[PDB]
Amino acid sequence: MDVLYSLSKTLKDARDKIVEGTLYSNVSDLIQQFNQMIITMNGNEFQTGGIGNLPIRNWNFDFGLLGTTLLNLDANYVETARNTIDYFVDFVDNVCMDEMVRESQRNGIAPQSDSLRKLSGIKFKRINFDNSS
Amino acid sequence: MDVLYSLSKTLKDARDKIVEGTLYSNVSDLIQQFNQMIITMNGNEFQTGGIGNLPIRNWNFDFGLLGTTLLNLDANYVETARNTIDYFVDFVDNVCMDEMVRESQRNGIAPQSDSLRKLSGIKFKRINFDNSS
Amino acid sequence: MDVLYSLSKTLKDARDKIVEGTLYSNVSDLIQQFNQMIITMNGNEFQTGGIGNLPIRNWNFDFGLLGTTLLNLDANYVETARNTIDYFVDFVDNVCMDEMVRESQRNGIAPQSDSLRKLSGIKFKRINFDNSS
Amino acid sequence: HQKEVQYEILQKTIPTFEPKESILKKLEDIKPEQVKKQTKLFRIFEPRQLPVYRANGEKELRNRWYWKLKRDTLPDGDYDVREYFLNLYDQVLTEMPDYLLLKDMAVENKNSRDAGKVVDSETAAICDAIFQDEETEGVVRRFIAEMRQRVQADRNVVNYPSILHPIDHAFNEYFLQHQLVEPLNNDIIFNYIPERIRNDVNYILNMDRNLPSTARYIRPNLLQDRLNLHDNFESLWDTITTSNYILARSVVPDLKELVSTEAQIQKMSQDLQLEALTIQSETQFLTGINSQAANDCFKTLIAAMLSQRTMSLDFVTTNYMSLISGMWLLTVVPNDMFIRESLVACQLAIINTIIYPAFGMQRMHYRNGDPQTPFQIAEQQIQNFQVANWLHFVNNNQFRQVVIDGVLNQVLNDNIRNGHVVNQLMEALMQLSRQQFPTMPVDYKRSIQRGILLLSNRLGQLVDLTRLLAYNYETLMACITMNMQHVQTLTTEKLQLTSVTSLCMLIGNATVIPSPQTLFHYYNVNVNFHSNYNERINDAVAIITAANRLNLYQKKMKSIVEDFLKRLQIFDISRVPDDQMYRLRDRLRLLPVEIRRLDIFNLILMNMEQIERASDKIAQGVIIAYRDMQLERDEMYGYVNIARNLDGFQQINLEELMRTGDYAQITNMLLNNQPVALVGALPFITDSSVISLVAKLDATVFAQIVKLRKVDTLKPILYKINSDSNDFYLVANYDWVPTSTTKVYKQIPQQFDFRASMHMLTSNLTFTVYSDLLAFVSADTVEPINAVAFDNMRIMNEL
Repeated sequence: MDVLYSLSKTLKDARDKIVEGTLYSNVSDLIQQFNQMIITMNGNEFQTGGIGNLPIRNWNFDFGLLGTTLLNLDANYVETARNTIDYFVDFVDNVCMDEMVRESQRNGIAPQSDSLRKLSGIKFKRINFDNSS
Repeated sequence: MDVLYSLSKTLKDARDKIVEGTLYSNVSDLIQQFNQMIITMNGNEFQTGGIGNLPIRNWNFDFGLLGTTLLNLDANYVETARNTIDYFVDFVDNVCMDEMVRESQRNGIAPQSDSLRKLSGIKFKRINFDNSS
Repeated sequence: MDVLYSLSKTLKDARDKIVEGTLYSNVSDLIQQFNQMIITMNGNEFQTGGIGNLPIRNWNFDFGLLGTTLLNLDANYVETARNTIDYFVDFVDNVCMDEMVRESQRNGIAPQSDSLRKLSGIKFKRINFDNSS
Repeated sequence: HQKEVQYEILQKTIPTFEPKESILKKLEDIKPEQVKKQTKLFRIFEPRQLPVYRANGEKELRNRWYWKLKRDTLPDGDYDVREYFLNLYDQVLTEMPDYLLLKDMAVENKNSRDAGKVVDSETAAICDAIFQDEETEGVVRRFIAEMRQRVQADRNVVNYPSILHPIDHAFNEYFLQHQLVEPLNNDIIFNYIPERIRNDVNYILNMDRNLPSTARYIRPNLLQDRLNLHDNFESLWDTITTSNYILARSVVPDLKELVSTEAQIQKMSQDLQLEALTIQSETQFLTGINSQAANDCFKTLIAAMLSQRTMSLDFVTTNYMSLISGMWLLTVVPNDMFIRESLVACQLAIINTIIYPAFGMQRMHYRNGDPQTPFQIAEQQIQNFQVANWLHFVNNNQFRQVVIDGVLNQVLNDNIRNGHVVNQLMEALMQLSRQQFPTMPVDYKRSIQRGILLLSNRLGQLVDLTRLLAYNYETLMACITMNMQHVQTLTTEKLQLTSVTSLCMLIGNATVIPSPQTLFHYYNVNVNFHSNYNERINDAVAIITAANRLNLYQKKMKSIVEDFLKRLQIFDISRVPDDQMYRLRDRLRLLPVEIRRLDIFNLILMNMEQIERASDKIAQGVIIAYRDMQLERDEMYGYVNIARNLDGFQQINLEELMRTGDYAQITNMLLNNQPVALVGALPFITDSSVISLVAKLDATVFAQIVKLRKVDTLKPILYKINSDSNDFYLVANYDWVPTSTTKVYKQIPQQFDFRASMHMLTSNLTFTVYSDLLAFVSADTVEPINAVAFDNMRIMNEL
């Protein structure tokens, strides 16, 4: 749950802060967090949605890191970041929908979807950052 | 609209974070963004219109940058920052008021006031940063 | 008030951001602010009063600084931070409760409790940071 | 010959200095980060008196103070200017002080009426010049006469008046506000000692020194590896492990009171009865069994485990004594410390020469690449409990990973630390001494069993040796500051099993533990190497980030990475593979810049434009406007064809024009007399001749651009017409407006303002900075006879 929230929060920050012309100092920490997320998720396969009419979606992560060399963000940087952010946002939305439609009498607090169960592993704990909501 | 929001957010962050005694590490990125805004706005003349009873107002920008070399902010730093922040806040408020009182039929989503149209130019794209609202 | 608010905001940020596995770059400024708060509050004795049925409480601050030599926060770091955060949160809650139950006709805007009057001294102004509420 | 050629091919890709031992010196010459002290305030500007002119162009009777670069050495061309500013960034970083004590720079204020002092002597010169100036305000003069320093010795604070340009003040204030010195006390030094050595009862640590409140020190930057050189840097990691191995060898203690080599050799010869056998190698059997070999084995094992450098096993299969000793070696040393091929070979030799023949089992047909080692198969296929249990331990005795004080450590099984598992080994091989060896010839069987008993009967000595080795490993590992990453290295340390036999058969009961001074020296060397590693990473990252943010696209990060590797002191850069160099460049690019260097870079970046426009030998551009424009009236020139801005003209970037080589647009505009503004750092000619202006020579300096397709020789004319001109009468005695068709985009110097330049610089009155913290620790050790292990029992109990 905390890893899923951290993914969503990083993506929201990327959408709000990775904009053309912005100083890199405004995103530098965000870029570090985003690259950490990319490294953590790269090489992992996920599957979401096999209940009701929710479609079976397969997710593969093979993305390059964002640059750290610019003084102000330009169009190329924003386009690359936007493509990666779009894929990640779709993945996060699908995982959230998969988890929202499931329930358990015994351990309902625990994750129910396989994607969130995988995200609860230690290898994804690095993705965790600010939990302010 | 993005540049106007970025001006407003930079000024709001300056008001909230530039407080006496605070560590400069708490405002370093904010001060960088503020200096970027000052550099981008310096040397530009703006006019907020005389539509209705709203007075015609002229705006000039010849401000110096804020210091970046203190461990903690002091009273002199806060006063120097406030002198610039008041002028910038007044300019942003007047631009917002000028834009709020205008409407168009052909393209109502595009900027209407000449100040915002000028701010939509490429040279001001540097001011743009976090768009979270 | 600004110092008390800054303590509360620093503690909230510590609760939200200091999480296991997070990049140290995500907390560097927060860790610096937290350590500055520890240094400023260390060696100071506070008393939250016995007005009404509110119990008298004595607060002593002898806390070690949070480390700054990690790449990702681990369990040790989170536990060490959380003990101090719990103590500081209890202190701040008691100070707020002491202040809330007090009033005066002359200077009701001024601090009424001994703890908040002590926190209004210059030697605590270093704690002050972002005032965004 | 062929083997040498292939090994040379492999070694040419490893940046390890060929005389391995020499590396030790290069490791021990790394000193702590040199402590830099500021001797004078950092300045880029100075006040200078310049003549001024009236609106009519006549020189005034008074000079005015203006801020001018002390060293005006800016080059032409925007890219060259940015390179100059990168060089300035490097200069500031190198000369950045680690602490400041303003009292050292304080000097007597001549005009002070209350014994005033100022920092620095340049401030004194400026103050005297302003005091003697007739145009100075009376209030400023009185303030100079009255302004005072404040020295609070009780608080250890000093405040001095200073005259500084705002940029100079920014730099000096950053230096004062961000000093690297921390308060030093006995608690800090005590916590500086490794935590496991402070808890070791074999070492007595005392603090027989008093540290004043004025004691200072600079914390080493012991940040763990941000480059992850253990991952995907085979050659660099090979070099790192080799250097660590050499250092560990240097610090491993020497064995004392070993068993007499003559007596043990005679005993082994009598038991093995080699001469009575038909072994083709009769003399070679006991060769290499000596005290020197035992010491070499001890050092090699502990150093390899400390440095996590892979080991290879070199043995002669016919020498079953070497295999019997290798059984102990595999019992005590984790199996992952050896290259897989060597471990497989040794285990298969042990299986097919001793163990399986002992139990009458068919010799193992082991297949290379099998996920199971020969011992793992033997554990399942052997039914005897003693041998099977020993095999199980040997199979599962890999290093365990644990983080102590933030450092990853490879730690041993507790049964190795207390030496108890040797008993099991003894058990197992005692069984091997009772086995029939069904089809083996009886004399060879007797020799093998008697060698097995030679190792068995030294149970107490081997338990003592295992405990000693484990204790030494733990004590020296307490002094390691970088994560002990276990990686199979390209090259290995070759370990002779004859040296293992020497160590097993010659170890006595003389406990030898690292000296407290040896531990402190090892820890100091490790700390120095780690701190230098981190500091050079920071320097490389800062320079790379500055070059990228300064848009220095022709800069080669390869040179930066080479300098970084060279400053690491342990790499022969000529043998670094290119792919690893580029991977290092990428990983360095991905890191964030350190706070101090980044703040300095931000200061330089924000002050770049002001510093550049202060130069007297480069202009910011030239506007070619083929209309006649009046010469502006400026206090610094008289009449001057100066442009305050480029508004109203198409801008052509001269750097882009130079880089592309496409002069079509510029040529078309110059041919057709199209107004334009050429933008870029340009040298200019200062022309004071009115006749030159009348001749319109400023409009004749652009045809060479079209002719040569170059912009490096463009030198626009800047007219400076005032009463000092030899032909100024033409301006004065005629009714006309001096005009020109070109203007030079340049700025005017900033006037000196006393109020804006007078600051109070604050620092401490005095403190002493210390480097060797461990020199404050009086470290003694118990008698080796009384040295105990982690379990509170003596390391060697056979006595």
